[PDB]
Amino acid sequence: ARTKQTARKST
Amino acid sequence: SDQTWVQCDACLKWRKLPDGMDQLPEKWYCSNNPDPQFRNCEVPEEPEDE
Ligand SMILES: [Zn+2]
Repeated sequence: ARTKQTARKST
Repeated sequence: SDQTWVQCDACLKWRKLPDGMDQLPEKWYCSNNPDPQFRNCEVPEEPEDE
């Protein structure tokens, strides 16, 4: 599958 | 830790996944979402954080 990551400030 | 998203191969929306889902099928669709709220291609894509 095509995935990505993005910043999550809460963690 | 970051947020993982997967793209639906049918509708091209990005869907958040739980952390640690490190194995996915070659093609993935909204219908496979573990979250029932985002399990239909008609549900709008969630916004990213600011
Ligand atoms: Zn879809």
